[PDB]
Amino acid sequence: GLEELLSAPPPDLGAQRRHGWNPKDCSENIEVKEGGLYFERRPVAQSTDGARGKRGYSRGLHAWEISWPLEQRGTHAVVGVATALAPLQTDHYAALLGSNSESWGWDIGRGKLYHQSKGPGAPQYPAGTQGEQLEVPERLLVVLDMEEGTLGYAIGGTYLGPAFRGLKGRTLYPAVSAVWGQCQVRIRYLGER
Amino acid sequence: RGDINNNVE
Repeated sequence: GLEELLSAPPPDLGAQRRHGWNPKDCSENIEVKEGGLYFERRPVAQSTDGARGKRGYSRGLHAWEISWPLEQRGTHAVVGVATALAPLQTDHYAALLGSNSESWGWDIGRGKLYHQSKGPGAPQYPAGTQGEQLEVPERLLVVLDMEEGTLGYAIGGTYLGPAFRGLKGRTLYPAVSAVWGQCQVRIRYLGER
Repeated sequence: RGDINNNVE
């Protein structure tokens, strides 16, 4: 149902606010704007800072668009999901999303996948690519299939395959982790099938 | 006094 989901009328701003960033579930260094549509990270030194969406998904196929300007990524820009227990702030620059049992992320600068990972040993996504041969553009789609229990991504039309599996049974929230002063990251929920 | 990652210095 992904083709259909992506072809349907885009959710209006009220829907986007309902599924957008949660001012009550983000780093103390993040400011959520326009009722959830985007956030801005304050320029705190030696800090990685995350946000969760307001809604957690345990069933169905969900998709949302992340907008993350290329000049506002810095050393560690990670896009993915989290349980409600994943830490959203740490006092150093790192791939915080995906550093534990509670979170799954794609490093949109390096191409690596993180789950229970400190970085070393992380695989590349899409399969068989090298990070330095790709550039993740400003807009990417995040595709969470909680019927199959997969997370994957789509770019400029197009689904890149499952990145993570084994997610069925959990309740998972849109998430990112960021290190860049003043970065502005939009989440646009596209809906559920 | 000036950090990487566009953070305070």
